[PDB]
Amino acid sequence: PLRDLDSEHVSKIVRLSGIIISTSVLSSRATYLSIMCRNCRHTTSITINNFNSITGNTVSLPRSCLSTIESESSMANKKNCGPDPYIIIHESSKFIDQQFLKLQEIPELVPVGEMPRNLTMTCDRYLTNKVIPGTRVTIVGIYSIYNSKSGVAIRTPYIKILGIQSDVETSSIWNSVTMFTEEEEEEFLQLSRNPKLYEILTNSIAPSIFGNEDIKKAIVCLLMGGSKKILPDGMRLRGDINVLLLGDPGTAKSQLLKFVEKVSPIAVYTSGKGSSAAGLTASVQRDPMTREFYLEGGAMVLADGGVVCIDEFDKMRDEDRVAIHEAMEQQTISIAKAGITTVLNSRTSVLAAANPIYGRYDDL
Amino acid sequence: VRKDPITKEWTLEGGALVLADKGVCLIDEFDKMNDQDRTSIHEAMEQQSISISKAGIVTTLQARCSIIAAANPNGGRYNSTLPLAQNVSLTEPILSR
Amino acid sequence: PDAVFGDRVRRFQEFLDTFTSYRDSVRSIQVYNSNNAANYNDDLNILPHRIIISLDDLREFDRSFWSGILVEPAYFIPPAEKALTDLADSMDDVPRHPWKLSFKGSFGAHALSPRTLTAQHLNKLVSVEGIVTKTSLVRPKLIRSVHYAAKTGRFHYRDYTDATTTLTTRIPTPAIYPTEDTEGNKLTTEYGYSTFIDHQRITVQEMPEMAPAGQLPRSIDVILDDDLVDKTKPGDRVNVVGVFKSLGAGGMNQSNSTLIGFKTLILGNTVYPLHARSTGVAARQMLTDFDIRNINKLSKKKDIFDILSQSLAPSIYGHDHIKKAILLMLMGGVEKNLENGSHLRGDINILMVGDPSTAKSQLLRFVLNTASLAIATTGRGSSGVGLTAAVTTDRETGERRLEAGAMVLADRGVVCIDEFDKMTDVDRVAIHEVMEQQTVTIAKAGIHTTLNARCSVIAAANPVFGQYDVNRDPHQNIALPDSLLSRFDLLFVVTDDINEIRDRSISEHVLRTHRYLPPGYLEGEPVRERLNLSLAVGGNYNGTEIPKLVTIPFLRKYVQYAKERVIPQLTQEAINVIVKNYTDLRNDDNTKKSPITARTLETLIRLATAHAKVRLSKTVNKVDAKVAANLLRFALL
Amino acid sequence: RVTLQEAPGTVPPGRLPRHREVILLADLVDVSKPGEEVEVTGIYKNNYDGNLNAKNGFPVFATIIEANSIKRRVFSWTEEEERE
Amino acid sequence: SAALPSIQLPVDYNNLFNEITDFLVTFKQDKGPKYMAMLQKVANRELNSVIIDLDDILQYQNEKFLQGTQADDLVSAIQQNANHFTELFCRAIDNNMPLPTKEIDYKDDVLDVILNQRRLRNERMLSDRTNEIRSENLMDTPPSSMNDALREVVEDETELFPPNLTRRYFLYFKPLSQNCARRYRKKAISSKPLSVRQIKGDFLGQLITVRGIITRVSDVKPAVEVIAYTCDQCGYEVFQEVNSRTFTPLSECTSEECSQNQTKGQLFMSTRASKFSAFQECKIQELSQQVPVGHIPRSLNIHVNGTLVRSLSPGDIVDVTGIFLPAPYTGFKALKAGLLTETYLEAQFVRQHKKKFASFSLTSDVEERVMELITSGDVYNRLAKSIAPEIYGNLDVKKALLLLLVGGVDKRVGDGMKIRGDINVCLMGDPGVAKSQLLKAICKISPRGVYTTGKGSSGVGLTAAVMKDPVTDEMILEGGALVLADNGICCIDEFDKMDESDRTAIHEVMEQQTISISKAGINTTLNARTSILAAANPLYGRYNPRLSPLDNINLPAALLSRFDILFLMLDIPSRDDDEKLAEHVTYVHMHNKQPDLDFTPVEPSKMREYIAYAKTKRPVMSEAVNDYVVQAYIRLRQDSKREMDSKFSFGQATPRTLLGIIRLSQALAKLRLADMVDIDDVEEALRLVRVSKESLYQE
Amino acid sequence: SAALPSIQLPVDYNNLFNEITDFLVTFKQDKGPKYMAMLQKVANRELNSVIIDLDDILQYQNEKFL
Ligand SMILES: Nc1ncnc2c1ncn2[C@@H]1O[C@H](COP(=O)(O)OP(=O)(O)OP(O)(O)=S)[C@@H](O)[C@H]1O
Ligand SMILES: Nc1ncnc2c1ncn2[C@@H]1O[C@H](COP(=O)(O)OP(=O)(O)OP(O)(O)=S)[C@@H](O)[C@H]1O
Ligand SMILES: Nc1ncnc2c1ncn2[C@@H]1O[C@H](COP(=O)(O)OP(=O)(O)O)[C@@H](O)[C@H]1O
Ligand SMILES: [Mg+2]
Ligand SMILES: [Mg+2]
Ligand SMILES: [Mg+2]
Ligand SMILES: [Zn+2]
Ligand SMILES: [Zn+2]
Repeated sequence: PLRDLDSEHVSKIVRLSGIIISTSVLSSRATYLSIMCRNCRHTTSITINNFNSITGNTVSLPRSCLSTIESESSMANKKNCGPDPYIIIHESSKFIDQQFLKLQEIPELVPVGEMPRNLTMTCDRYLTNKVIPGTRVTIVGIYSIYNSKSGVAIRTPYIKILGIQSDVETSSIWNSVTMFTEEEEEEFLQLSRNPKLYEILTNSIAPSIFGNEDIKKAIVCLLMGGSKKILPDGMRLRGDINVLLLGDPGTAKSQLLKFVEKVSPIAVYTSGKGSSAAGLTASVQRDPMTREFYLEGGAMVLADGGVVCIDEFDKMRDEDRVAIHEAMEQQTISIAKAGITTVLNSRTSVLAAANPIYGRYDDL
Repeated sequence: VRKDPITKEWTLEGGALVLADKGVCLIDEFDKMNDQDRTSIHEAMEQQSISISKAGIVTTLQARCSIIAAANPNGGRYNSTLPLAQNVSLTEPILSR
Repeated sequence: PDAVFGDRVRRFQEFLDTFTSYRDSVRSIQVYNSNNAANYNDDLNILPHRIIISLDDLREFDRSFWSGILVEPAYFIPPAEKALTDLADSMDDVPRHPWKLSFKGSFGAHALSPRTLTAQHLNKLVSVEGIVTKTSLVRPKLIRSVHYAAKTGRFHYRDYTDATTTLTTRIPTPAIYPTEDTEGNKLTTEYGYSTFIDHQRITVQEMPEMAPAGQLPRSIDVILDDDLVDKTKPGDRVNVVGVFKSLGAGGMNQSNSTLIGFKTLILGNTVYPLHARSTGVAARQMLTDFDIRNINKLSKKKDIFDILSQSLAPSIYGHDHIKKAILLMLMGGVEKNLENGSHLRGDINILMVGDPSTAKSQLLRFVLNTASLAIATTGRGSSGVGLTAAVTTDRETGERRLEAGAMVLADRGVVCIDEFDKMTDVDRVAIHEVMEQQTVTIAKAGIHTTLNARCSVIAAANPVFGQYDVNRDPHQNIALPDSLLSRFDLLFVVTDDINEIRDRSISEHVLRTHRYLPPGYLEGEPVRERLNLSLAVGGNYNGTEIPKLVTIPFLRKYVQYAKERVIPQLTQEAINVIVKNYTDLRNDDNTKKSPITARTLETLIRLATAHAKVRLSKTVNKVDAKVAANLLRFALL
Repeated sequence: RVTLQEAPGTVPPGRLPRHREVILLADLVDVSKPGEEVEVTGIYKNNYDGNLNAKNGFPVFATIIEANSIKRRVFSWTEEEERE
Repeated sequence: SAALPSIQLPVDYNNLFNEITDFLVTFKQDKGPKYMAMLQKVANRELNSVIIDLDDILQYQNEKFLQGTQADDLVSAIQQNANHFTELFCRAIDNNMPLPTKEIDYKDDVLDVILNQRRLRNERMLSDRTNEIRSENLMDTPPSSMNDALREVVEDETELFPPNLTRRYFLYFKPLSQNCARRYRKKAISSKPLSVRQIKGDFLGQLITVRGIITRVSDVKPAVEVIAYTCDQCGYEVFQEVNSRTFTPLSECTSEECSQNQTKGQLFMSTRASKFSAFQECKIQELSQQVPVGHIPRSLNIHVNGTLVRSLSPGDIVDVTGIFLPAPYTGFKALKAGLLTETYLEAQFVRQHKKKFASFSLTSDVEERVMELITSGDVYNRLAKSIAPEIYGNLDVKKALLLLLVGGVDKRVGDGMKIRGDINVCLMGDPGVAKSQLLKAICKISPRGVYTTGKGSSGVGLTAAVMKDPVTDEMILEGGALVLADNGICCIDEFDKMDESDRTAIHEVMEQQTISISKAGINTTLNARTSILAAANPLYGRYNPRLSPLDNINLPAALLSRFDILFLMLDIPSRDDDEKLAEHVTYVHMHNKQPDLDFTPVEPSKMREYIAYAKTKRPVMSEAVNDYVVQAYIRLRQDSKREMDSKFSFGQATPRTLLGIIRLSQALAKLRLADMVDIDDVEEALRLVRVSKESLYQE
Repeated sequence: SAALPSIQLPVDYNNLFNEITDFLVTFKQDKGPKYMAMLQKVANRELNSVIIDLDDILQYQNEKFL
């Protein structure tokens, strides 16, 4: 665990799990750099194969010119080039990417009145841009030290990442895979010729739910969706199907929504008023450290190409009402803030659930 | 997702529902709750999880927690002539859970 | 002198001699500058000294030199620039600033994103598409300072360079600003003889359309020089072609000792403001001579108004008068600016109210897709500061700046409002000034200014009861203030009346509309969505070059040519008709959906003027007045 | 580094609870969770800082307690506990 | 050496300086030369600024070209490098400076007596050194050559006060007019107004003109140009120049006596002996006509030094001509690439598009225009109908708008209470009666007008806001629209859709002409002498005769009583009036001009100067007209009592109605340019009050 | 870089090396080639110095010209 990291693990390989707060921008570190003296014009190359250092230059430019110590020329033309006389020739130097990640212990197992502790991690080369913030990862890495300029000799620990394992992979457009192997192709083709295919796909939809066969047929049709059309005049016809299930409490509509969230390749289950801290539709908020407009989140946009299961669909804000309307026909959300103007994709099928007023339904 | 004003460090607080995972959450004064806390309780009893999309963090936290809540009836007294839903400001889906 | 430099200069001489388009582009720039200078001498604008180079033609000419520009631009771009300068000076002997280069074409793996840019693309020519978020103030940078010595009466100069102005790193020699000559005499700075080059910093972020939906966005910095400044504003979608370069030492000296890393930015060579949907860049299309002749051939037909209108949205059945109104809105009338400063509208505003599922949102999306500068808003989603303007704080100067809302960004364009009836009251008061005075006046804490919001507003609304009732008067049906209705030139009540033959026409039209494939697509293959970005310069399916129905891409060119070319003027034969119909409409006994105020009169004028743009006529005739009148009558009765 | 205040039960009426700062060494780390009454034996000494305190204008030092021992003033069942 | 190489420029500063001297002596516009009368007034301490006209220099070069002699292009040399030509002119002016006719006295400025003492002290140094060198008698021997050599050695060995420490005048550049350039085939970049976008880095060092609105004006502060120090050890005064925003003070004495001596004296600052400039920093923003499509307006910094201070105020359309000069870089050190520089405009000339009413002076050229407008007759109707010539009808509305522009007489009593003289006019009417066009016209005509939409300005956007000025580094109060319209007209469009905060602020403004703020930042009162023109709709957006006029004018009785004139602008359909309205509007749309050719509408500048001259008047009332006003007031109150129960009530008669009648009568007397209020003025005032409400509603 | 620039020289060492190789294997003054016999003597440790005759190279160039 993150709390059992002691001073016995320093400069050792440790395997440790948690969740990721933030992924920093990619900094450019130097692997091979060519240098040339200011007035001596001595050309030299420094190759670097160690990039684990943080807050400090473990390999820097030489303090003095190397022409005198090498004695490369027999002519050997008191002359001093000066302190730090080398200039990096950038169009002949080679660079790699480096990233700062921030890892917290999981908030499920934290002391009740205490701050969750966190560590900074550094990754490089092909370990960068492999994980998004919020994913749960176990990471193998060197538990190392940097000095930051609270105790006469106190050092800040960090992790040099040697490997990242993703326990669970989030579902999104960019994380979706379109590659298929020939065995899965053959299995799907063999499945498609079954004459009772409709019956078995309806039976596979929530086998623990008694009845509601027409609802399960509707759910299969929603999962497939229809053909989308783009016409020469530019207006588009949508293929996604939006199904409302409204009825008495205790009729397993929420369980149908949950099963649709489980079976869909991309899905999000939210309430009519959103989530605890995840909005519905689309939220545009200012960036934390640079104060720039960006898309904060939202159920209808994270579930692009998927299904949003809106439980308690009748209780909903007026913002979310108009955004849901525009997303159900147009499959787009139009954002016109004071600084940002965009029309962003919301290609999502909506499966909504509702409980009518006065408790049970009234036939009158 | 809260940034300390002095430390300038972003931390992810799961809240009392995620923090009570595999345990019990005790919510005193369940009636005069605000809207965001009601939504958090609704999600924590429906999905037994809490989904966050804040500050670049989009994830779900397990909230498999039992809830022992305490509430006062409307007007300061229970009226036995009216049924339960009219004595409490809680709506039907949260009362049914 | 370097041998490989001269070899590459000669190779670019051969490339420029092979393709004469760059040669006579240089010719056209030089003769434009020469005639402007001669007109200044006898009785203005100066084109920059840079040439757009196609990378595909270079790839066809020399693969090695093309790969040299793409992969090692520091060793290949300066020889090409010197070659272009020598070519320009070869023909400039008969009639001083060195010539620059810019690049277009396919970049292959170098067409990247601010997220996709990593350190493997450093010291390479990259084409990055994105959105401009921050634009620094255009600051002059001293290149050569000129000084005067009064004791000896002589002029000196000193040149200044930095690592940004060159692609190839040289020895940094910091020459201080001379306040004293070699003999010890005081120097006076001669401003006006010193040279200053405009410098700009912009920040290019990944587009919100192509960004991951929950992650923080990635951004890059781009440096621009004199001819490339002020080509962007914040909120634009852009394509920046430039060299991705690292500068300084990333803490590897003793004085620096920090982990900013090596600072990375883009030396901008080319800036293309891309047009995107619901953005601030207006779509512009190059009008060839053949297309101009085609437009003039359309304009001579008597049926011209009914082809361009019916060719708007052929996949929507009916709503023909709405198509006519949308076409006239796209033409946009003529704006009058009186001599005392008073202002008269030209823009046409359309409101559609009626039953649900009646092609209102689809028509709004069509106007968003086909107009040059349409911006889409919804009712609750954007607010009074969202549509008009807001105030923010600058980090550098520390003073408050403005952020432009939907109306200001859509100046000389269209604002497409969906769910118009769900606006807040303060938003409605904000709309009142925009729809008539065509301006936004903001008086905040310390900021008092007027922004130009000359917009055409097309809006979709629902009745308060969810359905339109014929027996009930429209005042309670629309339930909107009469000032707002007077702002809108044409109000259309769309009713979903149920008729058997009409429903059969609806069904046949829709089912024939749902049976379409694009060319080059198989029967079962799903259609792929490609995001539409267009460069800004300066039910029958088989519509190909005006057989019966006009294509949308040619409709765009017709609209652009009509707006740019013809500015029609009224004459007495149209004025008599307009006056007679306005007098009849003011004193008619028939109940009407919209009240008849003075605005309606100018509405007629604008509508008539709009029809004169359809015919490409410099004169507004009687037929234009009559078609304006009977388009207004259908909307009113 | 652990901040310790006087227990609120034992403070005299008008006085605020004083606080000191305690440094826990290698084996004593993560022993006392916050919110519990604990008793620390340790050496009371001065924390040295550069140029003292400019705000006070007096040569005033801050004090720390280097903990020698920590004593607390558990859902573990043994082999007898499960039989019980 | 080649480390500081040299280039050859066409400019030569010797022949241009000789041309400057010849121009200063021999220019005569057509007592004696212009710039020797001007320097005579400067020397007599009757003039503080020397304004050099580029029209004068162009004309001078023109008669030199006509005489046949060769003259350099001094105007283009100024327009390219004006910063050097400032001290070139200053040196030439100090070369031939007339002696003052009037002796110095005790009613004279402190800087002037310091300058006189400096000149006398320099003369004493020259005389004493001449006497010592002559008494030395080195050679004991050509008297004129000996005197010349002795003068040259005296002037090279003595340290005098420099000329810069002896200027009592500030020198500025007036740009050449466009018309004078049109006469003489000259094309100058200085004359043409640029926007902030059009001012690029290629204009640095040039005399250029920028057109725009002033958004911010700093307070006048003393910016030190040269610092004076006294040394007790040697008695010298040591002056160090300052050309930057910050300086380091001098500690040890740098005079020759202390430089040679082993013991160094200590310098003490002497603020009376040091040279300061009145310094202001202003922000200029380009007009909405100059902002391109889809862009946000930007700003430029204007530096005002010397006499030209307090000539720029926020809310002014202005052409500012000045030298475009660079400044050291302000910003982050990481974001700079090379020698980045900030920019500013050292102001030389200011031209106001709208001239202030308090700045009006009865000059010679104004009088013939005013007398021409008087002799044309019927100036009340002529100025009324020419306010918005392309808005048909509404003659009485435009008449009361003219009275709004002129206003009445502000009254002060020795008891201390004040009665305002400004008139407040409300236009409430049906949509499409062109009342927003009237608001735009009125506060585009008025020099200090502000147009405001009801929800476009919040509570903080009307009264006040506390915020920091960094140039003077102090926490100042910046007012809203009611401060920018002080001694002007505040146009408040869409009056009925406002919040209660702005209603209360305007409620206090229309009576006490102040705003009182008692908040967590400030406890103050601030003057706002605005005349308020409001535009509004009825309750349902349309007037309906079923309810009372008070009912559908959803307006409280107090704020109704504060308005002197409220116009019901009803859109009543008719066959005849709609014909004429349509003909008017179609003519304006076709010809871009007013229909009626029977009258010439009066130009906005002509109306502005006539209204200023009318506002100079302070008419009074005699006993007979007071008695008529009293009788009219009595009958008005009895009529309002009688009609109170009926549905035709517009309210209840008020002493504020009496004061409004008095103010309208005083404004009408001001339009006649009379010191007396006549019976016909009160006749017109009562007629206007009656036609504002009763006439259109009864029809 | 520009600190060590380049010039173009008429000498080309690749074709000159090929000419040297051909001259060594094909020169026959008038057993077999001359310098091949010399290199056989060197390889047999009977000759220690190889003398390159420039009249031989001139004759080789002239016969290739012929
Ligand atoms: N027909 C059914 N077959 C199987 N399980 C069922 C059935 N009806 C209800 N259940 C179960 O009983 C519970 C009912 O919960 P849900 O009905 O899903 O809640 P809901 O009432 O539909 O949603 P509300 O109206 O917001 S309380 C679940 O645990 C279901 O698994
Ligand atoms: N009497 C008139 N003469 C000339 N043009 C007029 C007249 N009345 C209205 N108009 C025209 O009709 C329009 C009126 O616009 P506005 O100035 O907004 O009128 P309004 O009374 O302010 O409307 P609101 O904002 O609902 S009170 C303009 O285009 C005017 O040119
Ligand atoms: N006249 C019409 N012709 C063809 N399709 C129509 C027509 N009216 C409505 N539709 C269809 O109905 C769907 C509903 O969208 P829309 O009618 O725009 O919603 P709303 O009317 O609520 O704005 C659209 O997908 C559109 O294809
Ligand atoms: Mg449920
Ligand atoms: Mg719709
Ligand atoms: Mg108006
Ligand atoms: Zn060296
Ligand atoms: Zn001294």
